[PDB]
Amino acid sequence: MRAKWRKKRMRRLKRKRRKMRQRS
Amino acid sequence: TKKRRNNGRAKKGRGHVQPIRCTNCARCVPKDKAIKKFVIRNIVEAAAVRDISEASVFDAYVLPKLYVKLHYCVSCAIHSKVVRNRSREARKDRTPPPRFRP
Amino acid sequence: KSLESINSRLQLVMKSGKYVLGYKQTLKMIRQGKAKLVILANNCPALRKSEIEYYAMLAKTGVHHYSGNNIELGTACGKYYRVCTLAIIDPGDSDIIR
Amino acid sequence: PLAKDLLHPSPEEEKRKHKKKRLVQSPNSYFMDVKCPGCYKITTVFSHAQTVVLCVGCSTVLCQPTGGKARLTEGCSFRRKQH
Amino acid sequence: AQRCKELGITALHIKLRATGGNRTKTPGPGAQSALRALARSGMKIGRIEDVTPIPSDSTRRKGGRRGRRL
Amino acid sequence: QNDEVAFRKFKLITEDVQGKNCLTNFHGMDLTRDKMCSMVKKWQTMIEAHVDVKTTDGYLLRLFCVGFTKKRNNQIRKTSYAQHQQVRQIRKKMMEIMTREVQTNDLKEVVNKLIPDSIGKDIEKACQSIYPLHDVFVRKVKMLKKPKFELGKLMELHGE
Amino acid sequence: AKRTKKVGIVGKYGTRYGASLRKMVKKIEISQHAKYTCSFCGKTKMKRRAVGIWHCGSCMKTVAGGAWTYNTTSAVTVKSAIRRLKELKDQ
Amino acid sequence: GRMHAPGKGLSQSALPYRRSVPTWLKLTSDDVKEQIYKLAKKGLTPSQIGVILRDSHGVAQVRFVTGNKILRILKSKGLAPDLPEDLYHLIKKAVAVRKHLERNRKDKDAKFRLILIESRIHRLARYYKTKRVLPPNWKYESSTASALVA
RNA sequence: GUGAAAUUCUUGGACCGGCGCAAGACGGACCAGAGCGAAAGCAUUUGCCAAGAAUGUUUUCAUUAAUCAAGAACGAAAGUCGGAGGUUCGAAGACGAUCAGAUACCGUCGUAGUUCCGACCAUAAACGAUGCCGACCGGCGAUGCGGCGGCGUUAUUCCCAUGACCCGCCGGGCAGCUUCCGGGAAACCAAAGUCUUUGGGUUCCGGGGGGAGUAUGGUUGCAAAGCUGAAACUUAAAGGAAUUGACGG
Ligand SMILES: [Mg+2]
Ligand SMILES: [Mg+2]
Ligand SMILES: [Mg+2]
Ligand SMILES: [Mg+2]
Ligand SMILES: [Mg+2]
Ligand SMILES: [Mg+2]
Ligand SMILES: [Mg+2]
Ligand SMILES: [Mg+2]
Ligand SMILES: [Zn+2]
Ligand SMILES: [Zn+2]
Repeated sequence: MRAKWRKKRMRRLKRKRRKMRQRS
Repeated sequence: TKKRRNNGRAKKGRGHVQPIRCTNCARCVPKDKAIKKFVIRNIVEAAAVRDISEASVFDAYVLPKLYVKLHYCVSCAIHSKVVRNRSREARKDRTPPPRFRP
Repeated sequence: KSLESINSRLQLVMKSGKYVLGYKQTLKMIRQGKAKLVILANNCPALRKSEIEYYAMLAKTGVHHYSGNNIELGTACGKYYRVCTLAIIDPGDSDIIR
Repeated sequence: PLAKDLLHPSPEEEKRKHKKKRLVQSPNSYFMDVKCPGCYKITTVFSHAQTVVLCVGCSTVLCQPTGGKARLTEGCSFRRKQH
Repeated sequence: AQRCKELGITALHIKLRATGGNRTKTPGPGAQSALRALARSGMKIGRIEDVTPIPSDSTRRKGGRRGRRL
Repeated sequence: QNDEVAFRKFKLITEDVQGKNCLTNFHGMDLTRDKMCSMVKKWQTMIEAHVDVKTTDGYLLRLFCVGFTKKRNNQIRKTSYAQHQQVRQIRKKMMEIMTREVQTNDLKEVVNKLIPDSIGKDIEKACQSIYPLHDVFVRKVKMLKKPKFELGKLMELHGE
Repeated sequence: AKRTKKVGIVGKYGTRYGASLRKMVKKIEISQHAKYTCSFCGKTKMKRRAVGIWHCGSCMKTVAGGAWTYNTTSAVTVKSAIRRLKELKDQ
Repeated sequence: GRMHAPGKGLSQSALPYRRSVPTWLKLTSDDVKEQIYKLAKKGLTPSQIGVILRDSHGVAQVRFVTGNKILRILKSKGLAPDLPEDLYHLIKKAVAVRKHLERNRKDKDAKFRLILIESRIHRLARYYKTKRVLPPNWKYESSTASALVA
């Protein structure tokens, strides 16, 4: 991938991870 | 590798140069980077100068000129062949092409 | 240039010339006839300003309307309190020409 | 020139060089006697004076401060002090 | 030209116009042919002037900052 | 005009019509596009001034003047740029010698003296002591307000 | 010592009304209850009496001002504009 | 280079190699001292006193003609300023910038210059407290500095 | 309007031409390998307010300095919050085309935004991919500012001043050309030189490629996110500069 889009994908994944952890 | 010493633009002691829009595709180009052509063309064609002179109500009427400054991004400049790629040694000169007066 | 010049001349009237700060003492000095220049902040009450101007007209002494206020005139005098009216007994520094 | 004589530079380059970059520092300024017309006394004036020099016997200005050198008022004469 | 002649107009001043504004300033391909046809139709020609709208500065031109990608 | 220049245009708005004759009066003037574009050139500084000035008869005019720095005949330097203070002094000078040629006279003798652009000529003459200028003209003037349209004034402008 | 980290004057509202609303009302309450320097007597005794009314304790001068500040930026620009139009109107 | 600017200027004064008094100078040491006393009573800072003396009275160096520097002479007579000249001017500049800034809140350039000026003030004050020119407890307060200058 | 179209607007006068009005943006050409600013950045006129480099100085103080963990100010654009404003452009969205498909490139419309005020955020290929201070080491022609000196031309005036040119010198800058100074893997660099002939002072920072700027902890933020920041495991290369060939819608 383009590095910028890998960065965007990682940011989306990190928001999802934060939401999952906050749900607990 | 660094292709050009000036990085393809005239910005030397500046932080920021305001952008302009390419006359062909309306791309935002830094003003010092864009290719500028100042065309000064007869407002009538050289084929039609005689017809306009004959149809003129005046005798010594000087035909008006048309003064247009055109800005190009390098993409449109290369596609329109105003500029061409050059050899590694030939890139270094800045002398404009001759006007070919004769 | 006028404001900074008058501020510097006021600073040199302080520490080198005899002055007096305040309304009551200014009136007392004027009616003793030894006040040579009276400075009024633009913050001054209009009645007080008019009365001091009348006193100065009687005493044949000059009045300068400082382009500050009582706080800024206190700062120009170098004090940490507001002064609204002040008088100079003798400048010692050519603020008042001989 | 590998064999320039640094010890003994001729006065031409000694003068063209900057005041600090000379072999020994020398100021480019000087003092001048100034004569005001209609007056007898002589005023000693710095060539690069930053203040308006005035005569004490006449209410006339002798020089006006400029960027580099005091411009003498017209009609005034001047000579150097000991080169 | 024939309409002007039948309505009794003989000479014409000329005002050439391009799109102007923030858009292109070069006149289109039809200006030369239109003016040459007017001249060759018998109409007399007087003053000629460009009246293209030139902004002292305009609103943002359309196309985005990356231009018209083609 | 019989033999004047061709790059100067006048507006000449119509106020009154009588019989088969429409009658015009001054509304503004402008230089032509080609003349202005030919005057604008590189390696030189142009000074632009504008002034709102009222005539004696109540016509308010906005005047726009332009000037361009001139290179000397023996000049070797490519560019002829005026410094900012020089440009400011030139602009102030050419504003204050457009005011006084309008304030103290009527619209008729304002128009007849901007017909040869004598205002620009004296502006160029006056500014030579700061920086030489060559292409000095009153680039434009526009009418801002008009005084009530006195028909007698219109008729004396047309006839005698 | 420092008693609150960030709430300051809106610590009296406790946990109620929402953090953003308390933050919004905080600066308004601070300006409401602040003492301004009187422009007539020079003392810092000009405080709000009612909404829009600002009274000075010393010279007993009452001024019509803003709801929460002594003067509003709108009114300041208005005063400057009126002065400019007056000096343009007369000559 | 400059302390707080990216400038590397060289404009200085080139004191001549001849320390001797010129023969055309008729002013004696006491005469120059009296001139300095009169100018100091008039209120001139030592830099201005030197400038006036060099421009008008033709004296090249007060130290060369009298043997003492201008501040030394003023302090010996007992009329040297309470604050040093340069510190006083730095505080004056800081007060002026603060006065401008309290009306122009958007002047972030002025805020940056104010930070530079106050840093210079604190460094110079540290130097003077080290040299015991200033009291050991002397501190520059932005609120109360306005009454010290002008 | 486009490659061609079409969505769309149009006998209700669309487009076009003329005269006005209103609004909000934007300051073309002049505009440059020009200037200023710590950077970000800065271009209509005029006024006010403070600030500043360089220059000139036979002024003053006399080492007051350089770089700097922690801390602090500013910090494009996008984004967030509150209030105004909203012309144009235009994320999202809708539609028409193109296509095998077309959530796109092209076209029409259009929300947030783009504008101003106040408060956040602190990130950019925030670049010279190049720390600051100091010294030395080639030539040349220019350019910007300041100063100095000179044949002359020009502006008025009666002459010098003072401007505009011309010829030089000095200092501080933006740079450029050239060179077997020298360096470098080379591209190239008068600095990226004065380095095995290795030491001027000082700050930050890298240790094969991935995992990974990830997990977790802490901290900042309204949020988006910012700062600090692993390991398991995996891999024999990944990369840089140049040469030849092949290929290029
Ligand atoms: Mg490449
Ligand atoms: Mg940048
Ligand atoms: Mg293409
Ligand atoms: Mg921003
Ligand atoms: Mg908003
Ligand atoms: Mg649109
Ligand atoms: Mg170091
Ligand atoms: Mg590694
Ligand atoms: Zn293009
Ligand atoms: Zn009060």
